Amino acid sequence: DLMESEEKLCIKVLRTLQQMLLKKTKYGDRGNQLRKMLLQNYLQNRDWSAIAATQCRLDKEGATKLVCDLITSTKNEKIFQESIGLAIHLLDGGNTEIQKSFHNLMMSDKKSERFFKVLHDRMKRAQQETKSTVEMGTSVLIMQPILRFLQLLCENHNRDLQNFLRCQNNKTNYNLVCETLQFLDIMCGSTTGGLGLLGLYINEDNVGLVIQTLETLTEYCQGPCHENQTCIVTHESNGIDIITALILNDISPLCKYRMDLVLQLKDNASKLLLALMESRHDSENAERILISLRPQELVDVIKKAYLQEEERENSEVSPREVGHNIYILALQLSRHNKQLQHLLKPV
Amino acid sequence: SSFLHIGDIVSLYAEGSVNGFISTLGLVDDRCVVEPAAGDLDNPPKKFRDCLFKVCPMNRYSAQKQYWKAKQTDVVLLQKLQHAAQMEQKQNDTENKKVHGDVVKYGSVIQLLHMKSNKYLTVNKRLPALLEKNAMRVTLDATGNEGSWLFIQPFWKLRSNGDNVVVGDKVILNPVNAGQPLHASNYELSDNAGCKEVNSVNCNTSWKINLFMQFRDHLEEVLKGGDVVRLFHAEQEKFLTCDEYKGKLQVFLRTTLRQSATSATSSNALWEVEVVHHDPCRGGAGHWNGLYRFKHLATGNYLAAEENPSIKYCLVAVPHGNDIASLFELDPTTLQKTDSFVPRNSYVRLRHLCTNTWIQSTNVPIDIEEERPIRLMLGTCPTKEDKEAFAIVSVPVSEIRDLDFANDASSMLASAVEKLNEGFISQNDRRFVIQLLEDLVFFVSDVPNNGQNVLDIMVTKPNRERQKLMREQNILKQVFGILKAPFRPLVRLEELSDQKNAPYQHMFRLCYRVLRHSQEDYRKNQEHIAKQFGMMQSQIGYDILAEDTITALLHNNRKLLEKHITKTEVETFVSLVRKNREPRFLD
Amino acid sequence: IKYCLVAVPHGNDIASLFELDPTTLQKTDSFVPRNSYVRLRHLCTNTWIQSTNVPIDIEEERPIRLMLGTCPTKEDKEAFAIVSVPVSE
Amino acid sequence: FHAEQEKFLTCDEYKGKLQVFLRTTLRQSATSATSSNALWEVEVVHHDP
Amino acid sequence: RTMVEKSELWVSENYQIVKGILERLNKMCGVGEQMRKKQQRLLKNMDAHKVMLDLLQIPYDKGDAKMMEILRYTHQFLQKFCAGNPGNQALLHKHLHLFLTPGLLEAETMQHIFLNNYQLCSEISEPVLQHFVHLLATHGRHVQYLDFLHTVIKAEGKYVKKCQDMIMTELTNAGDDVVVFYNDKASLAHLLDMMKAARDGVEDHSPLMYHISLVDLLAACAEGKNVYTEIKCTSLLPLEDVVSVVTHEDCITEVKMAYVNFVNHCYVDTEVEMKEIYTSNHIWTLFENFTLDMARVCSKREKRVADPTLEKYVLSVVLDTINAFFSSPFSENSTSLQTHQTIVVQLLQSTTRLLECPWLQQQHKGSVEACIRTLAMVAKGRAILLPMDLDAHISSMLS
Ligand SMILES: O=P(O)(O)O[C@@H]1[C@H](O)[C@H](O)[C@@H](OP(=O)(O)O)[C@H](OP(=O)(O)O)[C@H]1O
Ligand SMILES: O=P(O)(O)O[C@@H]1[C@H](O)[C@H](O)[C@@H](OP(=O)(O)O)[C@H](OP(=O)(O)O)[C@H]1O
Repeated sequence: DLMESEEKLCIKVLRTLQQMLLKKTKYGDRGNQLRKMLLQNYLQNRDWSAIAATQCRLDKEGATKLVCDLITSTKNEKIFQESIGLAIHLLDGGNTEIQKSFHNLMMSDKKSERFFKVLHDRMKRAQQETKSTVEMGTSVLIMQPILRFLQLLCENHNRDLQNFLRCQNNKTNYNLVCETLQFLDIMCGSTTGGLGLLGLYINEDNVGLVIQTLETLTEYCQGPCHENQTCIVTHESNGIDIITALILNDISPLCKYRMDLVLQLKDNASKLLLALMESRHDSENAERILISLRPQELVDVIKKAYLQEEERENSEVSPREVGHNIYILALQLSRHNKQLQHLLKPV
Repeated sequence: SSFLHIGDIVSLYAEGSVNGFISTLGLVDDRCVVEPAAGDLDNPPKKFRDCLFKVCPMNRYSAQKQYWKAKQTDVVLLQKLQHAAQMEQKQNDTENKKVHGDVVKYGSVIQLLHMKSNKYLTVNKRLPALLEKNAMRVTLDATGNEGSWLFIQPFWKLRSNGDNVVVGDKVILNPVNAGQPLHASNYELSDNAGCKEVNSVNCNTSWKINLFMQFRDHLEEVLKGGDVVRLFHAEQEKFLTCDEYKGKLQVFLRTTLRQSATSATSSNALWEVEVVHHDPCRGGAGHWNGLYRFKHLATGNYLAAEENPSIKYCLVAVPHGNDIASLFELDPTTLQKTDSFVPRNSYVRLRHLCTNTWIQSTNVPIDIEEERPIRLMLGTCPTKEDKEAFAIVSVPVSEIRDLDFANDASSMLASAVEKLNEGFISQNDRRFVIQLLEDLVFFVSDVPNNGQNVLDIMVTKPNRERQKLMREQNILKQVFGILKAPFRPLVRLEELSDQKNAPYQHMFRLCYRVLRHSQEDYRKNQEHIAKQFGMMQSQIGYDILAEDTITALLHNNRKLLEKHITKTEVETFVSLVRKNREPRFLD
Repeated sequence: IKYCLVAVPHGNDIASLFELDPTTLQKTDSFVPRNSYVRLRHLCTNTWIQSTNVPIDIEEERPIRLMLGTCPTKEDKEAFAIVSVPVSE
Repeated sequence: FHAEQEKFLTCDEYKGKLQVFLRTTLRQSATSATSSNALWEVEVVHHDP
Repeated sequence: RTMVEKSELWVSENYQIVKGILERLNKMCGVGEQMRKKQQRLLKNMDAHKVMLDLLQIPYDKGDAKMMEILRYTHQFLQKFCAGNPGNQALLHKHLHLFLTPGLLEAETMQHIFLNNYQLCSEISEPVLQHFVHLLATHGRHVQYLDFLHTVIKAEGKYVKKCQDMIMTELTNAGDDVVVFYNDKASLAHLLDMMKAARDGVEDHSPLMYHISLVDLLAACAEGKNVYTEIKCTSLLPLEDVVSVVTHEDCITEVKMAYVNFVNHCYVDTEVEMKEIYTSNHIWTLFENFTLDMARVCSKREKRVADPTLEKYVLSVVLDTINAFFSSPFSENSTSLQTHQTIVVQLLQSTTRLLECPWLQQQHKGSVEACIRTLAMVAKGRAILLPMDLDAHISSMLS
């Protein structure tokens, strides 16, 4: 109610809720002393499990409804960001209760169309800003928490929420999966990037956002959810070309000075490609991927990754592990393509 | 009434400050102007081929823009950008083919392509219009860019955004980038009389879309109005031609000594077919039943029949085609499909509607006085002879565009020659002349312009058609005029080495390179250039590349060497070596 | 301005007759669609309606009445939309 | 409704005689300016009265 | 601020108060140098800049002729809000987008914002320069845009290579509308005609001022031993036209100084060899004109009269040009300098005579002495004949 007039008060309340949900923090010897003294003066009389219990408590209080209503009816960027952060904190850890509450609120609420419309408008503005610039703009920055929130919304392989995100039972339906795919496609340079110039577009600045977008795509695809895989594979934007180019091509500028980010990006891309055909007996997706993903280039990439183990130094992802993931992907793709199957055979 | 579709050929008629059709000054000139006195909706301008535009869908220029930016200011990066630009062009072509025929809705993005020049109309916000300062310049770009995007917004409140555009509706063209609607200003070009500039500025101008041809009718397998064709007499194996014999234009059949009659193609033999329609501004595919008119492309006169001075009637050329006499009708020489469209490259018989007489070729020549008469007379006779049939052979659009470019280049080159003769040439005029010379070098070389040095171009195989065009359109004469006039006070050969004369040196080198390129593997061009051997010799000894042209001309040409070398040439060589004592002259 | 639009008591007179001309393409002369722009022409005079900027209440401080009349020529801009009114109103 | 002038056709008694005119409205939306005097009835001419 | 929050009333009573408040604020904002700093800090603390900027955003009609004067004061205040205060310049640089609008008054504030601030000039983004160049091309030819372009090139003495290169790259693109030059005979005659009306002084904002500012900017942007801008600017203004316009009898000191600076920074002081300068009889006519100017200055001073512009021209640019020409790696070769020797002796005698005059202030005497020294080294190598009296006088200072 107070957001209409006391916007600062609403922001403060949201931040206080987020702090309550957040874990304890140490503030130094003096800070600890003051905290203990204040707690004793006031409170004279008296782990993921605790966080989940607090999340359930807040949901019972109506935190999910509060954040949804604020996002729907907020015209201030700060309030929207605070609401998105609070929603992320509530969904932290992939709690089933919070996801079910979100789903029920979206279904029962009459403004679900408005909620998804606001999300879709933010996404389109972010893509437009990314196209125009190609630091970070405000839209591209706010897209990151939105993607994180959607990923937590679809975490733990929840069929109902993934389907709801892909399509809604409203007069106007906004698809978030295709919007995320378009955002990733535009970040990477579109056809120009997919034609081997992807390295120029990708930089350490946007590498984190690209990785987050790829992880969100994998979360959408896994489960497996055949509809999401079909939409991503057959999308007109041809983002699968960019996904394939990520693995096939090496980002020269970023890799030259920072290689761990390259390793994480390639690992995420390989995981996404594997998720694209988790349980797909039909072969059209495999043919579409093979069109962008050449057999000889794929086997060459795998062989290079195996011998790239020296790069594991100061790296959290083994190049051989990424090579093994790409090898599994190539094995799955082999049955459709005879040349790939023949190449994958050892000497 | 029909909805406007992508790919339709239409003409725009401004009805704002000045009412008239929008056209372009010429192929070599990128300026776009409106001529109110040329004509109106009731009476379209005579040169209607210059006022036709095609609607095309939106195209992508981001990769091309990046490539151009890279060119302006590493090799692997440039190659990658070039490849990306090529892929973008292919994608644009594929998308344009896909969206062919889709209806245009108000508020959508469309592009206007000029048929004659094949250049997109573009607005450049950065550069102000030449005549009007507060406005923004509008020009024509062959490749195009983001400035070519326009919004076809409604002009009538009865039409709203999202509604289909209907032919004949007045609309507003708002550039996407500049954002200011096109305007037919009242400023009058100084060089051209009766032409008013068009510029991007706020106004109330309304553009009326008149449909000339549908997207479906735009196919190359059918005869259509405005098409350029040649009339070939199968029985006589001669091409119909129109030319000035003594002081009057006459229509005849020319005699060719070539082994293949069809190979004897000349600019004077080009005709334009106009389908008679109730709407003056409408063309479209023709019919056997429908009437036709033939217009001389070079002169603009219309074929007609007049009383024979002495074979009852004579084929002649008349200035105005509005007269009923110009009307003609086609009769098939073979079976036809239920009076369907006239097929391309189809034999036909021409009959005069007014006189109801069939064309016929007579063996009486028109130039008996000449040693070898080549002009054969024609006339209309009441009877019909199946043997006397004229085949209508289509001419590719590229050939017509090349001919138009050659004519425009010749005109501008003659203007530059006149300026040089006057003794004063402006810097901008000199830059335009140099640019045209480079364009002509690329035109004759038939090599795409990829930033290579103009003065260093090698051709694997010459194009005979281009060289014949250069010789026939008098471009070589203008080149010789430019080579002669400056030296003959304005500039001196000895002073050419001066930095101040560097642009003049570049211009002369370009002219000599054009001369060298034109004559490669061509006897007639070689003789025509060798006719100026004295002039070429007079310029030897200076860094003008004349020595290379002379060597190429006199290399491995025994007959040419015998004919075009006399005592005076050797005397000139001797005098030059005496003046300089230069061994190179002995060589 | 050769003729003036006015109101007459009896509609039986031939003068009251009017005809509609579509402002856009129509389906083989099918029924007139609801909420469709049209142009009104007088059958007897064969003149098309047009709106003039000359007011009728110049004496008033803020004239609000604008005159209409039929002219021989047809202007595509001068079109009257027929907007339906709900029966409940 | 006159789209070009964005005015509604009206008939009213000016001084002592009925006149047909277009009214001028100060409202932001012309279509919203709906009045009873602007209502007309359409009669299709038919052989059967 | 309260009035600006409600500006619909005045956009009579709400105009006089506005103009009075603005006039008072401008009047008491600046005094001396230290009161100015104190007032700047005080106004910054209480956030006067936000209020002043808000008043500039009020939607106003194109032509008022009364409220315009208000904006004629507001901007002036912002000009005094940054004088010698880099922090203020950074503060108002965040809202720089509000100043990217066609106009002339905003140009002065834009120039003052980037005045003597290297951190801003070196980091100026391309869109600002593009905006200014396109305003020059389309809106018109005005000296304010040229002044803004000039101040950004050199900040805190250091030259910004990036801006120097980009201004050259974008200025040469537009011709006959931005870079207007008079090289043709008709253009030269027109230039002389317009100049002849400025014998008593060049009128401010006149086309001659625009040409002078353009030439000065062109010379300045190449004052970094650059190899790209130096060669690029050589084609627009050839040496022949420079000599022709500098040697004319009816020539004012401003254009002469501009051309000498151009031929010093763009022709003489260069990183690559230029054929025209050394292998041509062009700079020697300039040296003859320099000797004539030296003699004219000496005579004028003898006549108890002096022209400050002529003194500056003869003591700042000519001496630097002479020193640079005779103190370059490509000049010691003297492939063509051997042919001409009399001009060197004439310059040496003129310079030593100028030194002999007692009115020479100490500040600029060093340049004259350096010119004499360089001419002495050139003469020793060239083995040119020296007069007995001149030789003795020079040797008096050689050791
Ligand atoms: O075989 P060659 O020696 O090349 O000579 C060609 C041909 O035999 C004719 O002389 C002429 O055709 P017409 O007499 O019909 O004009 C033609 O001119 P063209 O190039 O202008 O066709 C010549 O090029
Ligand atoms: O915005 P407000 O203050 O409510 O005033 C309304 C409107 O601005 C006009 O005064 C009037 O329309 P016309 O001048 O076109 O009659 C309308 O009358 P209405 O209710 O009779 O439409 C008013 O209700």
